[PDB]
Amino acid sequence: RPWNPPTFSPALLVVTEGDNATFTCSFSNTSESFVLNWYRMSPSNQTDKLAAFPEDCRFRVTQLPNGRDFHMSVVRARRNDSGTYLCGAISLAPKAQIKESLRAELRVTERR
Amino acid sequence: SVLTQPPSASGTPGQRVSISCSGASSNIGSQSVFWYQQLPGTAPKLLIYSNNQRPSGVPDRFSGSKSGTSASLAISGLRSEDEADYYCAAWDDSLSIWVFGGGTKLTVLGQPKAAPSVTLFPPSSEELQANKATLVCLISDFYPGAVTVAWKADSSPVKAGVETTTPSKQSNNKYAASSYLSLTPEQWKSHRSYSCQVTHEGSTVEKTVAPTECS
Amino acid sequence: EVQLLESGGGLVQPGGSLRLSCAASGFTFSINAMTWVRQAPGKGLEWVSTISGSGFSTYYADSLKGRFTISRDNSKNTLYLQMNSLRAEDTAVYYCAKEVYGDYWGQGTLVTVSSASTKGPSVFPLAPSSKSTSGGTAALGCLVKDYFPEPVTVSWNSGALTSGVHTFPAVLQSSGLYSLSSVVTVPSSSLGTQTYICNVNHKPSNTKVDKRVEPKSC
Ligand SMILES: *[C@@H]1O[C@H](CO[C@@H]2O[C@@H](C)[C@@H](O)[C@@H](O)[C@@H]2O)[C@@H](O[C@@H]2O[C@H](CO)[C@@H](O)[C@H](O)[C@H]2NC(C)=O)[C@H](O)[C@H]1NC(C)=O
Ligand SMILES: *[C@@H]1O[C@H](CO[C@@H]2O[C@@H](C)[C@@H](O)[C@@H](O)[C@@H]2O)[C@@H](O[C@@H]2O[C@H](CO)[C@@H](O)[C@H](O)[C@H]2NC(C)=O)[C@H](O)[C@H]1NC(C)=O
Ligand SMILES: *[C@@H]1O[C@H](CO)[C@@H](O)[C@H](O)[C@H]1NC(C)=O
Repeated sequence: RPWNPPTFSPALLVVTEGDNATFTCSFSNTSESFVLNWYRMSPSNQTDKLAAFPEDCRFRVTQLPNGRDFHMSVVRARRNDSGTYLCGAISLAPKAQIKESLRAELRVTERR
Repeated sequence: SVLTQPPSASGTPGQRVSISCSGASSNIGSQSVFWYQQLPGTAPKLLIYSNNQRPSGVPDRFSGSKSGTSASLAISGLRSEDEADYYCAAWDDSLSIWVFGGGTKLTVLGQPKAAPSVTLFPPSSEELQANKATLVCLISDFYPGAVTVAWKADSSPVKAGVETTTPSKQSNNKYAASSYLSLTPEQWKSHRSYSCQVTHEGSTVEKTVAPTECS
Repeated sequence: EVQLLESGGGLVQPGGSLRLSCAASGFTFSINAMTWVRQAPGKGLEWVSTISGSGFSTYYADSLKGRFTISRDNSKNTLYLQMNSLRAEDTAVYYCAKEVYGDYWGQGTLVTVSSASTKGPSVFPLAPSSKSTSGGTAALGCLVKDYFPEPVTVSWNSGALTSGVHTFPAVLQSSGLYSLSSVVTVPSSSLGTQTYICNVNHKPSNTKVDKRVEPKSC
C-alpha cells in the first residue's frame, strides 16, 4: 500500500561556525507506528544516522505540537558539519519500511 | 555576474527551449543550482531548487539539470504565459556569497497576430480648467509587441511634447503601449483636429479628436 | 500561507541613509534564514544580504563595501536592512525573501536615491464616449500626472474591478516628473448604471486619490 515520504526543508542552509542550524522534517503519518530518523551522507556516500524521534548531543530532534513537523537542529555548527542531510520515516507496522526525504545541503562558514 | 546566462532565448508555441547557466567549481561545480521566473511587472518566484526539483505550483514542463560547472533549465510545451526573465543562482563557497546569474529574457515568437485597438482621449474638461492639455493615446491587444506612434495636428507631424512607452504585456498575454501629446490649451484650440497614428506590422490605425467636437 | 511585506521604501537624498523593514507571517520565523535581494530598473537581480534565524550569521555582497547592515527581531517577526551613504546606483526595488535562495518573495519596495523634490499626482478622468466604444465594450481610464518619485499604483472600484484593467508604465518627462495612465474595458451597457472610480496610491507622498470617471453624453 503506497504512502508518501517525509519532506525535508530548506534545500540549503548557510551558517557561520558556532551558530545553530535547523531543518524541518514534515511527515503525514497514516498511523502511530512510525519513527523518524535524521541522517547525513558520509564521505563514503553512506547514510550516517544522527538522531531519531523518539530518542552526538549536538544533533537534536524536536516534535512540534501540530502532529506533522519536526525540527532537526545542529547545535554549535562546525565547518566539517558542511554536507548533505536528509530525514527518513520508518513504518514499524504492518511492514517495516523506510522512506527517505529529498536531500538538503548545510554550508558552515568560517567566522570572519 | 559570475554566473553567465544567454541574454535572450526564444521559441514558438509548443516547442522546447533550453536556458544555460555557466559557472565555476566553487559554485555550480560543488553547489546546488536554483532557478527563478520573473513575469513582467511581478516579483521573482522559485522555479527549480536543488538542481532539478520543482516547488509545488510549478508544472512538470519545467525541468533543471546540472553537469560539471554548467546547468540548464528546460521548458517544454512553451506557452505565451512563459514570456518572462529567468535567472539561475547558486552559493559560491570560495567567496561565501549567493550569486544570481545575469538573466535570460525568454520571448515566445509566432503567437497569433492581433492588430492594435486604439483609444484617443482628448484633454479632460478638468485638465483644461487647470490650464493644461494632454492627449492620451492608449494602444492595446496587439501582437507582436512592437508599434510605431506618430502624432499629427491637421495633417502636419508633431514631435514636440510627445512621450511614448515601450510595449509591455497585458493580463491576457497581448501587448499594450501608451503615447501622450502635451499641449497648452491655446495650442489645443488652435487646430481643427489631432490624430494618433499607430503602425503595426506595416499597417496603421489612426484615431482623431477635435476641440470643437465632444470626443 | 507565507506572507512577506516590505516597508520603508521611497525617496532618499544621496549620502543619506534608510532603514527597510519586512514583516513576515505563516512560517516559523525564529529558525528561518531571511534575505534581501535588489533589482535596479531594467537590470538583473542582485543578492544583497542573508541572515540566519538566530542573527549570528550574516553575509553581504562584496559590492556594498559594508554600507549595509542586515538585522532581525524574532520577537516581532521582522527583518531589517540599514542602508547608509546611499548613491544613485542604489536606486532599486528591494525584495525581502525567505531562505538564502528565496523560496518566497515579497512584492518589493522601490528606493529612489535623488535630490529632487517629492510631488503628489494630479489625477484626471479619461471619460468614455461613443468614440471609446467598440460595440458591447467601452474603454475608460485615469491620467495620473506629474508625480515624483515612483511608484504610483492604480486600482478600480477599490479592487472589485480587476478584469480588463491595464495600468501602463510611467513616462519620465523633461520636467523630471512621472506620468502614467490606467485603462479599463467594461460593458458599454454599464456606462449609465455602474460607477467607475480609479484609486490612485502614491505612498512616497502619503497620498491617495479616488477619481470618479463619469461618461460623456456624446
Ligand atoms: C500521526 O502521528 C502523530 C504523532 O504520534 C506520536 O509521535 C509519533 C512519533 C509516535 O511515537 C506515536 O506513537 C505518537 O503518538 C499522532 O499524534 C498524536 O495522537 C495521539 C492520539 O490521538 C495523541 O494522544 C498525541 O498527543 C498526539 N501527538 C501529537 C504530537 O500530535 C497522530 O494521531 C498520528 N496520526 C494518525 C493518522 O495516526
Ligand atoms: C543554539 O542552541 C542551543 C541549544 O538550545 C537548546 O536546544 C535546541 C535544539 C532547542 O531545543 C532549544 O530550545 C534549547 O534551548 C542554545 O543554548 C541553550 O539556550 C538556552 C536558552 O538561552 C539556555 O538556557 C541553555 O543553557 C543553552 N544550552 C546550551 C547547551 O548552551 C543556544 O543559545 C543557541 N545558539 C544560538 C541561537 O545562537
Ligand atoms: C570536526 O571539526 C572539529 C573542529 O572544528 C574537530 O575537533 C573534530 O575532530 C572534527 N570532526 C572529526 C574529524 O571527527
